[PDB]
Amino acid sequence: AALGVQSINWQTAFNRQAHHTDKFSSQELILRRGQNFQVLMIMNKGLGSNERLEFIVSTGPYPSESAMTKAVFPLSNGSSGGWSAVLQASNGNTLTISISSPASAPIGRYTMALQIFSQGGISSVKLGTFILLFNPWLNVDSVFMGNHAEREEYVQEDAGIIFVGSTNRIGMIGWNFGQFEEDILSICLSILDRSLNFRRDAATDVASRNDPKYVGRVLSAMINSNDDNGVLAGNWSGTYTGGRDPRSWDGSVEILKNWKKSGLSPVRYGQCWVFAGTLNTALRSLGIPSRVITNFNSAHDTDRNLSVDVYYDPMGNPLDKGSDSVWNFHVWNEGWFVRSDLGPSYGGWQVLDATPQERSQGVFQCGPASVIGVREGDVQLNFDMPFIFAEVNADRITWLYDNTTGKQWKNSVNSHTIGRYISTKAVGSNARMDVTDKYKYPEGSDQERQVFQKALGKLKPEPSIIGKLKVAGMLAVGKEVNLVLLLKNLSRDTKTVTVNMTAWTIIYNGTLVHEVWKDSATMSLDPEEEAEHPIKISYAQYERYLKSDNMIRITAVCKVPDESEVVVERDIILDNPTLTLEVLNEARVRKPVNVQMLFSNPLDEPVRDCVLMVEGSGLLLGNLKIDVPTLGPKERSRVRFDILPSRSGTKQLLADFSCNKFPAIKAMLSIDVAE
Ligand SMILES: [Br-]
Ligand SMILES: [Br-]
Ligand SMILES: [Br-]
Ligand SMILES: [Br-]
Ligand SMILES: [Ca+2]
Ligand SMILES: [Cl-]
Ligand SMILES: [Cl-]
Ligand SMILES: [Cl-]
Ligand SMILES: [Cl-]
Repeated sequence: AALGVQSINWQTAFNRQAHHTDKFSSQELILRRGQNFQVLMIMNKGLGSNERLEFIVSTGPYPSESAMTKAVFPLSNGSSGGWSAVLQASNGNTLTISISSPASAPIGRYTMALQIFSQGGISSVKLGTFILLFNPWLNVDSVFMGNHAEREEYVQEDAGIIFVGSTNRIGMIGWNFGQFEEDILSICLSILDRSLNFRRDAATDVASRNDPKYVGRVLSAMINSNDDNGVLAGNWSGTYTGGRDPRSWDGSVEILKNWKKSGLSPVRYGQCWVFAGTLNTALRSLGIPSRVITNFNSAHDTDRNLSVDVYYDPMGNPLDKGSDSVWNFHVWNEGWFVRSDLGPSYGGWQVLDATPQERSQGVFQCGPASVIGVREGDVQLNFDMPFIFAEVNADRITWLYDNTTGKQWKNSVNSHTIGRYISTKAVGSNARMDVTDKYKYPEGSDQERQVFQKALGKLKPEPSIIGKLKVAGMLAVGKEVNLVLLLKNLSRDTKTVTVNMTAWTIIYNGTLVHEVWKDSATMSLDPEEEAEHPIKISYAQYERYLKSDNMIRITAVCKVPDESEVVVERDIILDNPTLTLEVLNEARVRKPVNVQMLFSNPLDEPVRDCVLMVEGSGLLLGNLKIDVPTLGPKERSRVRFDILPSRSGTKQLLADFSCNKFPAIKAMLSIDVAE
């Protein structure tokens, strides 16, 4: 009869391997754009010079030829442009065919069909479906990344490291991107079919999915619950009843899965690193090289003038009016791709921030903004440049405010404090790569103030005493907080110095929680004399209002009879008692390896409602939740559990221990898995 497709061999393993998509847990045919893939078609007969096969690929709810969301191409003897099929061999009934997509094809789920011309007739038949992703390996693809190690880190790595803490002590927390985990790739592709853009106009949305810029920006909006459409609900209040403490999460895996499982209902709760971590997973899964960026002393300039204000009262109390405008640290992402809309000079790292902080075009989205651009004050380019620039270059201005007198007065200005130690995990290790030199020119330099002037212009057309708060003891939850305020007159005389001090528990962003300590004193020092006022806060005094942030704002407003007040400020971090993970034998694939979780309660009282949360791609399947018996005071807890490796190489086991007295204690262990 007429020619017909009897069966088809997609050579999934072969092609996924060549397309660098053989890591995804999915059994589907995952492919990358602008690159060939081979299929074997077993026909019911031989092919004739009179016949003809035409392939039909299409994506989205309105496959359109003129939108690239649909293409029809001839099985040829030579390759053409865009989509194409090439007959490489015809052994009797079976046909070896090479198909290729254009480097600019929309990414997403496609369907394949065949229209056979044979013996004066015509027939069609669906062949199958496949996923087409961005090709960071393809030189002509906007997301191209030439270096092997780099591309392996920013695309193939599913174990991450995010820097947190303060400009006083940079710490890190492990993060499970797990883009290769079950259902993850799929869910992330689902995100694009749930965006405001897609509801507004599905056809145009799908057609724009061939652009990393569009896909980037959309994701920065959909990773957050905001706009009544998104994944993670932010919360910086210190009260997380109804959801989960932002600091307890360990990956993007259970977050994205819960999203789906819950019927697309907001996952609770998240804070900036949670957004960046989850966004990174979505970016990397789709094929956009991405990395997590952490900026210390990050400013949120509510009004474009590259200047944020923070206030205090004469009593040393931090005021709310601007106490969260300068986060101890804020995290975001960077996508790697060219900017055809900006020029050759602005390609490279692009800023993407899914944290609902500033409204953009009426929506809670942010980016992509050229990092090279941000470094040049070319703030008029898209997107959200003014916001991100101030986020790293804004001037910090302190103010004293008297509630009674109503008066308000400027205390000191600082343009070096904001934007410090901008960090990101290093390629191949847990080292800290500092990329400050990428966002701005060295502070205290011509280029600094030049770019800053250029920016502000494009956007907006004698003390006597020295203060210094210092830690004096191992700061830790459960231990008393010992500090010492250092003062010293510099002038030649004996001054009388009044000091108003307070201590508040806060969230890392600056949200004021509650006062846990305060005190006043007066002291007169002789010329060049150095004083030491000890500050002591007991556990009982702060444990009540200390949040998972384990942070306390310490302030000291000092004043001399006829001078200006010297504001001495310092945020501290208390460490959690240690949580340990131990492998008990050599780790090998498909071979069970016993692990131990060890914890010791330092308190005088026991800790209750203990739960152990463990996970790690390649080591475990999903998350492992374990109820831990109440642990008495000064006692130790040993919990054993077996894990079964699935992939070899260096894997990351992450753990979380939570109990009423100690929310979110993290643990991390690199495990080498033998083949
Ligand atoms: Br909203
Ligand atoms: Br909030
Ligand atoms: Br500290
Ligand atoms: Br498992
Ligand atoms: Ca949103
Ligand atoms: Cl290649
Ligand atoms: Cl999947
Ligand atoms: Cl870099
Ligand atoms: Cl690690």
